[PDB]
Amino acid sequence: EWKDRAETVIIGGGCVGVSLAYHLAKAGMRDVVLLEKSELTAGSTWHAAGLTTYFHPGINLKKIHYDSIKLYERLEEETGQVVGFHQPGSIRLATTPERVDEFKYQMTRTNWHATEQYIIEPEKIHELFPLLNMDKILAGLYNPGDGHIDPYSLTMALATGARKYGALLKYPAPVTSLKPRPDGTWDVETPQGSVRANRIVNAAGFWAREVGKMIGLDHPLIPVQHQYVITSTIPEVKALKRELPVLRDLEGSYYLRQERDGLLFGPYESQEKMKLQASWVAHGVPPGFGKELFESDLDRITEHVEAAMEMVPVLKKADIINIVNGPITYSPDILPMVGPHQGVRNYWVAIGFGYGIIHAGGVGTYLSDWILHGEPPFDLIELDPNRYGKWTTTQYTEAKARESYGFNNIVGYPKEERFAGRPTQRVSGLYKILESKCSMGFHAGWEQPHWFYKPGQDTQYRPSFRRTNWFEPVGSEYKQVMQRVGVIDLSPFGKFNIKGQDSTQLLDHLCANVIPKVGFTNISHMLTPRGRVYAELTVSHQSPGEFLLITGSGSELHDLRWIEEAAVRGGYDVEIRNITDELGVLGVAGPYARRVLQKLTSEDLSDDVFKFLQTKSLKISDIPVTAIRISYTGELGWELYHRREDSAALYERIMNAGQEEGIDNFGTYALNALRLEKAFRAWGSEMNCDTNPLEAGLDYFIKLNKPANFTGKQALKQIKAKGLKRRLVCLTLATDNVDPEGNESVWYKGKVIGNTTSGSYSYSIQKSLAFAYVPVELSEVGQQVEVELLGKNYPATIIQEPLVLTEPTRTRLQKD
Ligand SMILES: *Cc1cc2c(cc1C)nc1c(=O)[nH]c(=O)nc-1n2C[C@H](O)[C@H](O)[C@H](O)COP(=O)(O)OP(=O)(O)OC[C@H]1O[C@@H](n2cnc3c(N)ncnc32)[C@H](O)[C@@H]1O
Ligand SMILES: Nc1nc2c(c(=O)[nH]1)N[C@@H](CNc1ccc(C(=O)N[C@@H](CCC(=O)O)C(=O)O)cc1)CN2
Repeated sequence: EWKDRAETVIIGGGCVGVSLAYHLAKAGMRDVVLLEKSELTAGSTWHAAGLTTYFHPGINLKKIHYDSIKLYERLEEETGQVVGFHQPGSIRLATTPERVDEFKYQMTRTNWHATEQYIIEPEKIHELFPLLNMDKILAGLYNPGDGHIDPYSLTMALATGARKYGALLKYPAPVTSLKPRPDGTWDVETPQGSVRANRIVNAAGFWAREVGKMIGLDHPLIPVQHQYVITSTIPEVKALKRELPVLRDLEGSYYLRQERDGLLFGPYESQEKMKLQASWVAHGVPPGFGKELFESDLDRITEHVEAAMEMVPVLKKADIINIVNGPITYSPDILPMVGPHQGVRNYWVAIGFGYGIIHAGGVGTYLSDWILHGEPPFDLIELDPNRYGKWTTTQYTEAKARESYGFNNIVGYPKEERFAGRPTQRVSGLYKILESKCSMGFHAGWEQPHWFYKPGQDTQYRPSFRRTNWFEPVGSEYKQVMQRVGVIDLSPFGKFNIKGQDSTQLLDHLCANVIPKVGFTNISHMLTPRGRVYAELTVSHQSPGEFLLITGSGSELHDLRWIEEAAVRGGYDVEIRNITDELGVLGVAGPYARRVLQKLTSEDLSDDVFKFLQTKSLKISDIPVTAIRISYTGELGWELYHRREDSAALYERIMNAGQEEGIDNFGTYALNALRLEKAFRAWGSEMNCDTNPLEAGLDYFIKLNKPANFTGKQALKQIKAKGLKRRLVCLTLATDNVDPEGNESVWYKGKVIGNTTSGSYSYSIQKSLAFAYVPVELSEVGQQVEVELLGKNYPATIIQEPLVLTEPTRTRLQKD
């Protein structure tokens, strides 16, 4: 049994590779072929503790956990094969009041999902885990119906399923080489023979980086070491009739579960103490590594062993049977890379799983859907393989992975900041100047100003679930923009140059707005065939046939990949250049923006010559610039596109020329306060692959009646005719000392009916603003709802948008 032709080749037979093979086969894909080096489970999969919880600290990753567990419950019936899925429930423990607040944070984030999750009192915790030291226990975060599974049995069951639905699993059959073909397909080489695949999928665990390099890519992955300790039989544990639920001791930084009639616990030790396989990056994985472990090192986890011994006293007397030290393939931010890869044809990845056992199931069905449908079934850009780039070096990867390990169980605050591996090489000379004058935020390698320091006010990273040290400074920056004139570093924007004969036709088919006339810029959306908002851009028509597309920092390669695929798919004759790192951008915005800038250029910046949304090349003080009259602040302003090496000089000259006007800096936190007042939607919060543009309120940018048949046009017609079920609305609410940031539950009459997507304090009205999705019948202006913030429901009112009109809209009523 050998197939030389395959629809999809999956490289790697860990839980992830097998799960995917199963889903694709079951979903009806013919000639699915999986190639495994040695045997199924030979990588990290066989050694794992097998914890599978409904809990995730994120958002749509809850779906992945949800689908995994639901699958795992049904595999034994479906395949006729046991999986040893224990489901006593999981409890994360709170021993400080700040950790109780974290649970409240996580509850409002979880109440608008199907995932079942509660905060429980000590009494209840003690009932479920009677061997727990209750001295310090304040609360538990409890997910009933989950637990842990046997990684081997799971993978074996998934393999029988895959085989039952038509998949072919070959091993030993290592992939030794990979050659792309001009038609976009692949020749795959193994010792057993050649497969010509329409697409290939990397699922090769801690060999994923090596497989990537067969096709000239560098996957930012480093294998880390992780240990758990298995205890001998304990009388008090054997005596119990029901299994103990899975714990996490957050302050002690270890997970703990029942294993037979003993216990099993695995620490996440300090980032200073953890160990990883730097040698395996430099030299690759030792060949003949497989089905094997590293030497135990109890000494480096002692601090956490002791915290466990005191928290579960019974450990004190138990003996240790075994210690499992093995490798996990980490990416820098601890999350995997799951999706199709930019800059090559028909290569997909499902790699770098810190938590592969829990993610395998959901990721299989997710990737299957994306592969079969040409768009993801829900948004998981947080796992986009191309959120990383050239900046994500081996040195950055190593240091960030180390930090992500040691940070496994720290308190997760909103607006969290991490400093390992920073700054990357992805900076301009402007970084040296402004680093001491603000809190720099991390954005795909860039250092971007969040908020600026004020004399006689605390500057330090001071994270909180409530308002903190940046609150008043952000208010001043807000004033700065409304009253005077602010300067902001917008350099992180993804920037693409499109030209060639079919430039216009390509864009007209990609985007749902009309293509602007030369000299003009407009806001435009790339929709998926289902009519989901894959991206929000601005399109500048700079010279005939030649365009500049701008998108958010987090959307750079994500968007480029989509655009490049449409170009190749439709045989479009174009040249596409990623110029993200060649150019810097400065936003100058506020009433005195024209005044200040005019001083520095012979170009006429009067409202007469330079209309809103025009784009023009000029010089700002002998520095060449492409200036667009636009601002996501909604106030009068320009964005100044220039060479990266000119950012420092340009900035200097602008701040100098704005002396009179009391020019100053502003950052992204303030920007968010401004755009929200103007009712501007942000991609990733108000819309993404989970939303169509009509429910999100982007009607103004969607031209259904333009001749060209743009992607998603028909789905939109059909959606509109059917009538909307929900609508994005803008909410106001008085709060004590906490602002919505998005992802919070919206309640009405004792039931959750929707969620906030983003938020901010509005300094103009002295109330919190938020965007939220609610059912159409409750989307009327004036409607009262409640927003759940940090354990309290605050009443909220839907308001007429926008709260504040944009400067161009204000200027237009002056005449009228
Ligand atoms: C070490 C560890 C990991 C772990 C854990 C406890 C320990 C001590 N506890 C976990 C837990 O409680 N919950 C959880 O979700 N995960 C846990 N882990 C991590 C888990 O083991 C990994 O995340 C997961 O196993 C990764 O699975 P994946 O399918 O992504 O990768 P793999 O199992 O390593 O499989 C890779 C396979 O690919 C084959 N391979 C390699 N190169 C090739 C080529 N060239 N051609 C074909 N096949 C190839 C390997 O042989 C391997 O089988
Ligand atoms: N370059 C540029 N491109 C961008 C952003 C930017 O920050 N600047 N930011 C991202 C966010 N999206 C928008 C959305 C709307 C506007 C905007 O300005 N809206 C005006 C004008 C719309 C119109 O009438 O054409 C309004 O009043 O609604 C700006 C960026 C995407 N690309």
